[PDB]
Amino acid sequence: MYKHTIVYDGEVDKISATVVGWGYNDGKILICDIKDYVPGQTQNLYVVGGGACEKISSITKEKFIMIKGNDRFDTLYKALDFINR
Amino acid sequence: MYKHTIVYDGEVDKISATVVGWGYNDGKILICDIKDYVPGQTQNLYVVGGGACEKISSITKEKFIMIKGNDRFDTLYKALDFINR
Repeated sequence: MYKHTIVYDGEVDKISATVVGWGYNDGKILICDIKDYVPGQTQNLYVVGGGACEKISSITKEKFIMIKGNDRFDTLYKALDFINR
Repeated sequence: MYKHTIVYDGEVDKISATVVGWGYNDGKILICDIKDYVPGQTQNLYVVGGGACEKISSITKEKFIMIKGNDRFDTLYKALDFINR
């Protein structure tokens, strides 16, 4: 169903998650809160921000890439770095 | 009356406008689409993105600061720079 799914927890980390999705235009992408994440329907899973990174392993067995800093700003810079922007 | 109002045009410049809002916790803040902007109820006006920056002068006669780059990423970095992050 999706090529890239980017998960976050909360309206702050949503920003960073959204910017990670700005790095991809090669397929269908889903940006969604961890509380709405449905496992098993994505090729790639990216988890953004500390909150989502602590909860994700209890929600899915899929492999994933973590994008996380110490605060909302650091996370945002790491997101930008991850997509080479 | 709002201490800070941040205006944007569209869901992409919304993201940078949200980031500018992360820089302010000293007062009441409105983040809103340029279509919904109501002049005369803010101490500080900040206009995010090329879209809003072209429409705003025909909507209000208030002074404002422009936060805009050539693409969405440039706009986002300028948002971060505007709040010293």
